[PDB]
Amino acid sequence: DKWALYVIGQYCDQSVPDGFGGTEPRITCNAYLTTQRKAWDVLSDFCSA
Amino acid sequence: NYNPQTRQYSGIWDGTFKPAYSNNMAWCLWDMLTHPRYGMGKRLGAADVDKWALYVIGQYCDQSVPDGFGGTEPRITCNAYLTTQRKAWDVLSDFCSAMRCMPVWNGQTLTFVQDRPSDKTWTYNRSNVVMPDDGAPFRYSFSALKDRHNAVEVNWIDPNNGWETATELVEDTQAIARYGRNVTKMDAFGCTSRGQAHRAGLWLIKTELLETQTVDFSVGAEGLRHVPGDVIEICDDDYAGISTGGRVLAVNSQTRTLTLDREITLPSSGTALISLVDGSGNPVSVEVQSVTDGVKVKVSRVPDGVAEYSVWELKLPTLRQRLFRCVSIRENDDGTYAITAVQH
Amino acid sequence: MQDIRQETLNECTRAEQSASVVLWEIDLTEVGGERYFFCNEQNEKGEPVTWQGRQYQPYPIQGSGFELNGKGTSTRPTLTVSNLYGMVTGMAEDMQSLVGGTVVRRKVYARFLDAVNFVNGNSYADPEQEVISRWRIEQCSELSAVSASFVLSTPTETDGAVFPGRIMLANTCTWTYRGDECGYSGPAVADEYDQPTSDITKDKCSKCLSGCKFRNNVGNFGGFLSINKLSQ
Amino acid sequence: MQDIRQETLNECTRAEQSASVVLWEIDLTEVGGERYFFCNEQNEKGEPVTWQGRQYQPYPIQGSGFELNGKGTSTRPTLTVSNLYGMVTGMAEDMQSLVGGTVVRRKVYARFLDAVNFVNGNSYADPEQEVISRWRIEQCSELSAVSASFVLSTP
Amino acid sequence: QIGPAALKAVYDMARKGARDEIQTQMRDGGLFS
Amino acid sequence: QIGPAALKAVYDMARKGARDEIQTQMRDGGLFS
Amino acid sequence: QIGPAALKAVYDMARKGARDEIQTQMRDGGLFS
Amino acid sequence: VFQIVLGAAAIAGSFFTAGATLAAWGAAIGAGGMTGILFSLGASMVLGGVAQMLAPKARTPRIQTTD
Amino acid sequence: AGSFFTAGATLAAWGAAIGAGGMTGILFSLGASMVLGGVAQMLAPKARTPRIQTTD
Amino acid sequence: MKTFRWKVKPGMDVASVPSVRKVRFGDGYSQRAPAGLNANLKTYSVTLSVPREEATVLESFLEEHGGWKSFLWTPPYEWRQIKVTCAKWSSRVSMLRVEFSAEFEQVVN
Amino acid sequence: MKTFRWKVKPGMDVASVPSVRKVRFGDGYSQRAPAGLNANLKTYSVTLSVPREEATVLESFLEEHGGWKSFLWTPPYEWRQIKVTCAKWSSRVSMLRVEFSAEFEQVVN
Amino acid sequence: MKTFRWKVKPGMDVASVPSVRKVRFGDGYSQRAPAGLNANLKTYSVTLSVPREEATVLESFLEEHGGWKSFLWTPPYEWRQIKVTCAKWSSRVSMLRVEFSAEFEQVVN
Amino acid sequence: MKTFRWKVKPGMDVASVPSVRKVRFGDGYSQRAPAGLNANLKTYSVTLSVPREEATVLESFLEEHGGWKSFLWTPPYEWRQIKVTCAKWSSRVSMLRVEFSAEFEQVVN
Ligand code: SF4
Repeated sequence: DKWALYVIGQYCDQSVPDGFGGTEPRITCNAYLTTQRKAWDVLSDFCSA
Repeated sequence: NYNPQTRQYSGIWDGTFKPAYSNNMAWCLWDMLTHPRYGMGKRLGAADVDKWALYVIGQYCDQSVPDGFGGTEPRITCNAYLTTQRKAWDVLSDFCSAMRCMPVWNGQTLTFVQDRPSDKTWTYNRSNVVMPDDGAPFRYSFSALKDRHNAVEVNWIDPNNGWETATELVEDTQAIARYGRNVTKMDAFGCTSRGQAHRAGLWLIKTELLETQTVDFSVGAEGLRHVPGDVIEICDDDYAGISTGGRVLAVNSQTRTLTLDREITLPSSGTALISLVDGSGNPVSVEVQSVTDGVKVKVSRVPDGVAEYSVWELKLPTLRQRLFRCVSIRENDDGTYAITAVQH
Repeated sequence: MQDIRQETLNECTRAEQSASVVLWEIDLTEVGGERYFFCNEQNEKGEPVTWQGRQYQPYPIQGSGFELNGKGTSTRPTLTVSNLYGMVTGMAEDMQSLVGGTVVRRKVYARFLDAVNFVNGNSYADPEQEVISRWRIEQCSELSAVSASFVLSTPTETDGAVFPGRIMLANTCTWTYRGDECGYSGPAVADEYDQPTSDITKDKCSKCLSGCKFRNNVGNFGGFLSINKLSQ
Repeated sequence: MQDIRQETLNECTRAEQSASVVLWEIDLTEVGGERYFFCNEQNEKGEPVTWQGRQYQPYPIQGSGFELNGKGTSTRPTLTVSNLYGMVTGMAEDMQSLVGGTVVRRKVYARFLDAVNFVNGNSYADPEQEVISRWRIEQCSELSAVSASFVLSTP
Repeated sequence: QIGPAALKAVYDMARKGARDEIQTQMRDGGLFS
Repeated sequence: QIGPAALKAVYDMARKGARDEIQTQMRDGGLFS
Repeated sequence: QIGPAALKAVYDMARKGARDEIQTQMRDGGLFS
Repeated sequence: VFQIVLGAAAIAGSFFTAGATLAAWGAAIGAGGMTGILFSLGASMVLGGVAQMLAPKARTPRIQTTD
Repeated sequence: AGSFFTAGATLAAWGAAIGAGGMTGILFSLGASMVLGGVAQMLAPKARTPRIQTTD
Repeated sequence: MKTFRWKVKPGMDVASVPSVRKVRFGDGYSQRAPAGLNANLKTYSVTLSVPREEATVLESFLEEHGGWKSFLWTPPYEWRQIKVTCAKWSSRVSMLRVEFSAEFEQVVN
Repeated sequence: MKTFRWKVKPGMDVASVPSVRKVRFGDGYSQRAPAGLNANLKTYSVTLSVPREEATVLESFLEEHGGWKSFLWTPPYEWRQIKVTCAKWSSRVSMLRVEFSAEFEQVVN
Repeated sequence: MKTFRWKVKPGMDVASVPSVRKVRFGDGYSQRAPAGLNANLKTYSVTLSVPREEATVLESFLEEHGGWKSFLWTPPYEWRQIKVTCAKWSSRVSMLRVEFSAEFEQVVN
Repeated sequence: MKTFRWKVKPGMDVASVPSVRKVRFGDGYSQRAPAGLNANLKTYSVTLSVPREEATVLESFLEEHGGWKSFLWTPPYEWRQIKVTCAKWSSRVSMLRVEFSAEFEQVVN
């Protein structure tokens, strides 16, 4: 479902207090996956972030 | 009678082992199983392990096969260096997976069943097997879609670059166009030659692609003739649209003819064969000449002492054998045996 | 909520409703077969049920285990069908046990069925009233002289997959021959054993460096031809 | 296939066959005991069953779980015996609960039994018709005032 | 139904169900038994 | 009680019991299933 | 038989069977439960 | 009279437990001579793959991040 | 282990009464289950050890 | 000895219940197949009334076969000789006569 | 052979028991549906009485179909010919007559 | 049609067995609650005797409803019109009359 | 005490029920074996009628053996002395007599 991911990305792009004084996007990437794990593990990590 | 340097056998064995250095993995397994000092010789001991099965296994492993670089190479070889202490089952399973055999307690000795092209031992039709309340004398099952692997990464150890783990990728691009792409990793236990690792991976892929279905066909009192790994034929008259098995009702030796249940149809071309049972359990096979109505079958020769209500089977030129190898036999505290088998 | 029409939602709340007919479709076109259409019942005229102008042939078929749960294991439904007269058997020996095919299930209220199904016709006939679900055949769990049971799975089913999948190897190409990454479009050169051939039906790559050189494709070689010495 | 004689194979395929007797032997000689021979039945003359010249004494005994499977867990049969009159109890307190002994099981068609077993004799008596299987005692799983169950295992 | 015979059947069905559940939990989500 | 319908109920109760036992063994002492 | 007590007995038998199967799978081949 | 021998369609929904109707067996709850609930090992033995029923699938050491 | 002694007591009087609210059935004596790991496990908790690391 | 040669009382039951393969899910389409080749082998609930002297002979005949060892019999129903097997044959020993209640299931082998 | 010609004497049982989908809500409310698509099939508890010489013909007719297969029959209930299958046909023999008790199940096929 | 307009025989059973919530452990203190709002919907074991000609009309009425589709009925018990549902309605077809045995369970919707 | 001296009036039931090993093959074929080695034992459904004074003696005799143990008895069926055990012996008291019902099971022991 691409529309569900569209709404999810819209939610993750919302600005929230940074905690230092400014603002910050709600949820972000910057992972570097090097080891080979099962696809369920990576999917669950993404869906838990 | 075995010369390890040339990997040749003289004649019949008779036993009587000899202390010579060899790379034969069957006898490396034999040493692992029956050594009193560091192996399992204190427990277990000799005369509990089938030495003849290991003899045939070592003969199979000594056969020459294409090297892949241009020459020839022994089929399966040792050169493992076991340093860590693992459970005996782990080492036994690695030994029995390096050379494709399964260890099973025969009943008097621990035998090994090796996946080899074998001839049929017995034939079972729907009149020779137990009928449950549902009309399913034979139940068939299939391996799942994701359990048919078409890509394997075999980890062998290269002695040329450096004694390190080299990964060899085996694939079957035809099956990748049918069952997605199911990839696995595997460790070749004794492999130090690229050919052996590729052969092991290819054996895994080919077994997953060719051998697909399994059967449960619990039989009567004859099941005490069966050991696991026995190859048998299943003449299921429901799997095929025709009838090719039954029981003999009457035998007329003079003017040789037979009476059977059901009705038999001759093929358009070729000579059909009928397999009867002699007067001493020998299952000879003879040739049919003509069939009247559908019951009176005239054969080339009536075997001696063919008794009434004995099992007969029909072999046609355009019918596949449908062989199955046994993997489990269970006594049912009834006189019946529950047999599981897989395609051959 | 599911996107279902207002007529079905109106029928769901009624005290006395029509029978719910489940229609099945087996789609083996992606695995080299045909499409079969089944319904557990005939109609009042002793004919196969006609839905949206398509006939669904009568055949004993029943599905179970259909549910939508995100937590835990992926749901694996089951589909039991009649194997009398050796019909499914004929599919198992022709389609590699039907594995990899698609199963489409439609729930339709009988009041919305096509007017041809009923003797007196259907004034409320509506071909747009259906609930559709798609699954895949994972394993023919049992096949006997009586019946056949199939395990179904969601098309996603991240069971045997890994991520990332591309593996770093030497002396072996991981690309697919004449694929996008391989990017080869030349004539027949050799087979998988490097023996030269002008036969297009016998043209395959050995996936070794020599096989790539045969096609002058070493630039697009999928292996890494130095890593074998740094791993010592 | 198992190496069994042609007479047993001929008998196995008959429509009407004889009773399949199962004779048990418990060998504790390797663990410092004796050998005890048992059969679940007497014979037609009310005597212990004589097989190959050896008397197998009547005693309630029954084995189950016997199978030949290579894949998965090694098969562990079970053997239930009568503990009335405290006989097995006496064996448990003298042989460390029989642990480590051997159990030999013979399947014999009753038609091949010794002629002494039957009043009218046995013309087809054949002492070489038997199917033998050896197992080891692993644990006396239950011992009560009524029965006693032993776990068996491959050697 | 006599209890002595039915109890063994229930035990064997329970063993089969336990094996099936264990094999099910070794799938992706599950519990890995 | 007809056997065909009761066997499914026994199998499903066995499945539930197996799941409960597995979850119980994942506790401290237990067996970690 | 009455359904309540029969269902409870089936549940305990299923639990026992599950525990036995778990302890069986921890042997050599098995599944290690 | 019969041996039921449960398969896979029976356990996956009671659609074919009544296919054999289990009438005379259930009325006789079984027997001491013969046992029910055979539970054919067809699909259970093949879960890991056909190649698992012929070879024991040698194991490999755990992957360590030290290397 | 086989319905050999379920009919040894024949279970007839209990089965005909399916049980009771006062008393429970299926007691399942824990004799052989508690002794599977060994007698020394019923008295001590069998202290654990770290996993062997190849880095060492 | 291989032929039941006694006479049965008037009222005897003949049950058939043939064996067929049935496929029907719920109350939808149904498919029926003849299953095996020897579909129905019937069952005769035979009853006899014999003097106390011949009860010993009848019981000896029934006991020697002992469940197995089918014997030849011509039922008064179709008058065709068949092969049958008996398994219960209860008896009741009145003051002057004894009644036998036996079940004959016909076989093929 | 297609048609059943024998006649039923005493008064039979004509059982309908249609299959419905029923859901019971809370305070007395419910929800009902006809489950299937083509009515209920209905079954007849039929019983014949025949001379001892014609019982063989009746058994041959009932055994030819052998549980499966259907024959035409016009019940003396609605006088509309229907297709039926018989699967038990118990029979009791007597001195001069044979009494059959059978269950005819109507089938669409 | 929506009203049962036939007459029932004298002997008719009316069962009530209302639905309540019971909490009682062992034989100690017990608590009872009325559970739902439409407590008891009763059940009437109706028997009818009709000539063979009108049995067709009676079965057509009972079959068109087909388990669902409750119909209006005034029992001779409290003389209050209610809505009832039938699910079995077996029948016996004698030489001159037919006896219907049906169960009418009253509903709300 | 070894021998049973009382006499059985009404006509008992002598049930044999031999134990056989039976395997049912497919299209009508089978395989049968006698299972055991020494015949079938047979059981007698015996009833005594005794005066109210001798009932105590009969009870003492049947209670001394107490379910286990065997006593000699010559049944009025074959007139061959056999060893039997009794395990229930229900008894109904009356004004002047007592009626015992019991099941005597023959034992090799
Ligand atoms: S080796 Fe070269 S030609 Fe062959 S598949 Fe790889 S990229 Fe293509």
